[PDB]
Amino acid sequence: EVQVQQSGTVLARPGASVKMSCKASGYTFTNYWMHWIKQRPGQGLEWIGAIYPGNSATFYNHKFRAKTKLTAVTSTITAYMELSSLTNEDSAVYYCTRGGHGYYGDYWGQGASLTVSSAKTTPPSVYPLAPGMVTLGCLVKGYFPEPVTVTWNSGSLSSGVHTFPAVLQSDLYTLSSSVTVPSSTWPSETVTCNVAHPASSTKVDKKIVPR
Amino acid sequence: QAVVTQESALTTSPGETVTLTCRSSTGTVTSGNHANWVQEKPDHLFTGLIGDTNNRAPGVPARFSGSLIGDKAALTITGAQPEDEAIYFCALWCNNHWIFGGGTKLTVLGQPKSSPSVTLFPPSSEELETNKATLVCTITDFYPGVVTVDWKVDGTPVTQGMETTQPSKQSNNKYMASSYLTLTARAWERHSSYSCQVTHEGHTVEKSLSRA
Ligand SMILES: C[C@@H]1O[C@@H](O)[C@H](O)[C@H](O)[C@H]1O[C@H]1O[C@H](CO)[C@@H](O)[C@H](O[C@H]2O[C@H](C)[C@H](O)C[C@H]2O)[C@@H]1O[C@H]1O[C@H](CO)[C@H](O)[C@H](O[C@@H]2O[C@@H](C)[C@H](O[C@H]3O[C@H](CO)[C@@H](O)[C@H](O)[C@@H]3O[C@H]3O[C@H](CO)[C@H](O)[C@H](O)[C@H]3O)[C@@H](O)[C@H]2O)[C@H]1O
Repeated sequence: EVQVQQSGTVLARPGASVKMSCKASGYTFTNYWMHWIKQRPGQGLEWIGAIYPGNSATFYNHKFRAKTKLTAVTSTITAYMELSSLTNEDSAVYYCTRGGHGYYGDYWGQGASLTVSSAKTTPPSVYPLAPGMVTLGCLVKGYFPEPVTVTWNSGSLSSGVHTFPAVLQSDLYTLSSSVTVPSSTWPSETVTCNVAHPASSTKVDKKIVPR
Repeated sequence: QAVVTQESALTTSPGETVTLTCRSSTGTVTSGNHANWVQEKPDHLFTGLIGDTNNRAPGVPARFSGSLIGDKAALTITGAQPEDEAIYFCALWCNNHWIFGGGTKLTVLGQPKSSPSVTLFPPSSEELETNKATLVCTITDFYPGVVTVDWKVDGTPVTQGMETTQPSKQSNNKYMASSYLTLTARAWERHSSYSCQVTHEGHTVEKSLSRA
C-alpha cells in the first residue's frame, strides 16, 4: 500500500554532517510533498521543511535554513535531507511524512534516530539493587552507545520484569531493570541480572545478594 | 511567530465523546491555516488523522472528525475506543511554516485506575566505592500514565541532580517510570533521610530511607 521507508540509526560527532533518506512506495512520488519532522525527547515536534519532487520546490523553516538541505531523486523515488554542523541539539528522531494540499503527513516513516555525541564506546558498570513480594534491580550505569539488553536468570525470569528507558547522565546512558519475586523465593533461589552491551562486547552477570 | 496551544491531557471512558482544541496566539484559526491532527502511539508510531481542517486521512475511523469551533480548531472523537489512548498533536500552516501544538495525552479508561508501586533502593556498596551514589526510585503499575516525581533530602526539595524517565506503557497497559538521584559519596554521607515522592491522581505515595 503506501510506504515511506527510512534510513536507520546514525551516530555522529559534533561538527559533522549526515545524509538521511526516505524512499516512497505505493504512489506517484511526483504528485506529493515530502516533509521532514524533528522529534526531540521532550521538546515536541518541529517542522524542518518540505520538498515537492515534481519540480523540486521547497519550503524551509527559517530556523533550519542554515542546518538542512533537502533534495529528492525522482528516478530513485528518494528524498534526502542533509544536516550540517551537528551539535548535541540535533540529536533527535527524524521522520519524513507525505503531504498534499492542506496537509503535511497522512503517511509517516518510522523515524531515524540520530545521536550526536563526543563520547567513546564505554561498557556499563552494573550494580546490584537489593532492598536488604520483594523487588530486586540492577543499575546499568555509564555506557555508550545504546543499547544494552537485560535478562534475569538467563531468561527464565520473564514475569514481573521492568526495564526502564535509558536516561543520559553526562554523555553516558544509565538504565535499570527490576524483577519482583515472592518473598519466599529469595534468597533461596538465586536471582542474577545478565547485561549485554554488544558495541563493547560486554556480557556481565550480577547475582543479587541480601544486604 | 504563533504559539499553538492544546490541552495537555484529557481522560474519557469507552463510548463517550471527547473534544480536543487547538488555538493560535495570532487570534482565530481559519480555513487557510489548514489544521492537521496526528496521533502518536508507543514506539514512534504516527498516524495522520485529519488534514485541511476536516478531511479524514485514508483508513481513519469515522468516529474522528475535525471542525473549527469558533475561534479554535477541534478534533471530536464520538464514541472513544480503548485503542485511542495516545498523544494527539495539531499543527497549523501559518506564515509558510507548520507550527505544532504541544500534544494532548488522551487517556480512554480501558481498565480501572491503578496507583503506583514505588520502590526506592539505596546506593550499592560497590558503587559507593567509586565515590558516587545513585538512589533509584522505580514506579510501576500506574494508570492513568501521568505521574509527578519529587525528591527530598532531609526535607529540603531537591531540584538538582535528578533525572526521571517519561512513562512507558507496560505489556499489561499500565505504565512505569524511574527516577535517579545521583550524588557524590561525600554528599551522601552528609544527609540522613532521602525520599522519593510520587503524586498520581491527586494522591502522593512516598518512600524514604535513612543513610544507616
Ligand atoms: C509552491 C508549489 O509549486 C509547485 O511545486 C506546485 O504548483 C505546488 O502545488 C505548489 O504548492 C503550493 O500550492 C498548492 C495549491 O495548489 C498547495 O497545495 C501547496 O501547499 C501545500 O504544501 C505546503 C508545503 C504546505 O504543507 C501546505 C499545503 O497545502 C502550496 O501552497 C503554498 O504556496 C502557494 C503558492 O501559490 C500559496 O502561498 C499557499 O498559500 C495558501 O493560500 C494563501 C492565500 C493562504 O493565506 C490566507 O490565510 C492565512 C491564514 O488565515 C492569512 O494569514 C493570509 O493572509 C491569507 O488569508 C486570506 O484569507 C483571510 C481570511 O481567511 C484574509 O482575508 C486575508 O486577507 C486573505 O489573504 C495560506 O494560508 C494558504 O492557505 C501556500 O500554502
